[PDB]
Amino acid sequence: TTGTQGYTVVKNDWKKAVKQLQDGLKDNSIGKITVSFNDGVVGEVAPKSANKKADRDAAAEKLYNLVNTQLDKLGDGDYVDFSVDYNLENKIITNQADAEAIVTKLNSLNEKTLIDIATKDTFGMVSKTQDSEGKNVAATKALKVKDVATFGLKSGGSEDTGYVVEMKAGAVEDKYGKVGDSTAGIAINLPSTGLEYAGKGTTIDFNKTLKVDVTGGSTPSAVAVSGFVTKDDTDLAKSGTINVRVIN
Repeated sequence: TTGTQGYTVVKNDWKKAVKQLQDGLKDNSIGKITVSFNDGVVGEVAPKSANKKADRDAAAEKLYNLVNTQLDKLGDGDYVDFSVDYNLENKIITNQADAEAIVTKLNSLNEKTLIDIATKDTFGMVSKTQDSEGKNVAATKALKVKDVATFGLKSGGSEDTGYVVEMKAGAVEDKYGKVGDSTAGIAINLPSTGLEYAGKGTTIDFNKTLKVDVTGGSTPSAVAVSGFVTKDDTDLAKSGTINVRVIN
């Protein structure tokens, strides 16, 4: 069947499996777990309201007690099935600290140079106001990360709802060109998408994030700086249902 993900783990390793089905509830990736004994359904676990930390925690602890004992002495040739309905798009960052750390990692890129001050031979940042002769002038500063964007938590984040890391485009007057050139430099396209990071089973790819892209090679036509670019955490499909069977 299209989209069946199977996992099967040993009795001696259940403590950790349940743990991580718990964290999946607590961080909001798991919407529902149907649990079965050999294999007649015993019950379903789910937060009564999913936008609430208390409920997610209650649901996790509910999952423990439900299977705690049955697995603790899982008979020979027996099993407990977890039909895990999940959607990684709902996964959230639960503690502010973990969000703040991402912000600070971003701020640790602030002084990084994206594009050099222009020369007469080499494209770079030129001022936006041409000299008296109508020729571009070098800029006062290089284009640095901190000129392109500012970093922080989106307002109104909570343990309930999750914390979001946000970048706000800066404003750049300076342009992209060669010093001494008659033609005005071109404007830097700043990040206008990828402005937020909320987890969602991804992580920020810092090789592709806040990256400059110049197009046109010998004859530049556009310059852009990317916002957040992320990569997936696992090989898991983004949403669906995995069966996790526990046997001995």
